[PDB]
Amino acid sequence: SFVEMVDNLRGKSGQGYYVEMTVGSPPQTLNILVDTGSSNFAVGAAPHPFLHRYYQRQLSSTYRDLRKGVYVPYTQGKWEGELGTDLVSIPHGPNVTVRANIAAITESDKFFINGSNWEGILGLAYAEIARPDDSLEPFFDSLVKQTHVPNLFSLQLCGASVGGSMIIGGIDHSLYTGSLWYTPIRREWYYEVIIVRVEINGQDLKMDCKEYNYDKSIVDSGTTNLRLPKKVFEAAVKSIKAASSTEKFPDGFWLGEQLVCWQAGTTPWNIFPVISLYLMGEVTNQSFRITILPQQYLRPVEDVATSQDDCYKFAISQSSTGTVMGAVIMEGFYVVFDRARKRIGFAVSACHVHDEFRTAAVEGPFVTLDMEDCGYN
Ligand SMILES: CC(C)c1cccc(CNC[C@@H](O)[C@@H]2C[C@H](C)CCOCCCCNc3cc(cc(Cl)n3)C(=O)N2)c1
Repeated sequence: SFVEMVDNLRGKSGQGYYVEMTVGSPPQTLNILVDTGSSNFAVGAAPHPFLHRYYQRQLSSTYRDLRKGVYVPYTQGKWEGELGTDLVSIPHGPNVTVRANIAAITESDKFFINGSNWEGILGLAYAEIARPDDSLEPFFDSLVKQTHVPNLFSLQLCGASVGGSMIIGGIDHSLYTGSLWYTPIRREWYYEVIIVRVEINGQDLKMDCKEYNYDKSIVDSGTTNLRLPKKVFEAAVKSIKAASSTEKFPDGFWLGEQLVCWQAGTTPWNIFPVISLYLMGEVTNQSFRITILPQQYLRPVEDVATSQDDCYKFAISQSSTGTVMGAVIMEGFYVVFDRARKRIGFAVSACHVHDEFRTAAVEGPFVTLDMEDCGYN
């Protein structure tokens, strides 16, 4: 019954992927951003200039007030609101209805996006990072507790407006090719993983692998960019600068601010390197790698001039809170969040990015000694 969920995601570039849901009785239809980087289910519940619609608790006969406030500060954006429960369904999802915790957003700051077409957020990570605390059961835990939906979901995020699939409860084999490669979920809070090696155009960055995971590495469909700890970001930009020194770019481009353009169809993809991230595998001393094309980390953006140029932003940026494998990394891969078996799977997506001479790949096995040393403590 998974075919009913294929292509159930839509989005705008840089603005998240959303799935259609209903809350309340009678059902109120809302678009909900799918966010593996957080754990609160929250919806616009009061007028906002960027909300086309919002949750009206007054109109739902199944709404229950929890008489408790809540606020969530993200890296970018925050909101506050009132906790409650209500019945929730996913029209292009499993055929079930769950009573779920819902944060009714009454105020927000740089959270909703002008013309994004989504009105709420589905935090898919674990209770340990839920606000106000881990006693607020996340939506997916409630779904698994109340239905027969198996305890896993998979995300196929497709590139450049954008679409994809969230397979709730399983793996749809028509969405990927090759083998799935699995990395352990290190700890059930974020979807935390361990990066054991980084190569750019086949050359090892040769850093202490702890640097790659300082102070954590997470898989986050709710963050656009690949975000790297300061030391790793600097090594990577230096290497990417050198590989592309044929041309020169404003250094504000390398900070993710200034866009760069080329005459339509003449983007010099060949001068940008591929990035390989090696992940801890399932067996002793075994890892695997995912390879990222420049078409993923050069995110296309609208032309700032009166031309029909191809314009892009550098979609790698610096982090102070660990590595973030964001949507730009996930695009072109089929990513299986196998919560039941505490692992995350990667495979080449059916909607993989296309270079002329190169290909995004998931490859293994590799031998990597001392992988446990790569985790930060
Ligand atoms: C709530 C707790 C657990 C917490 C605190 C800090 C970090 C995390 C890790 N996940 C962050 C993720 O949930 C959070 C969700 C957004 C607010 C969802 C709406 O935006 C989508 C369009 C912008 C995409 N681009 C983007 C997003 C974000 C940071 C950066 Cl630099 N770019 C970011 O902040 N996205 C989690």
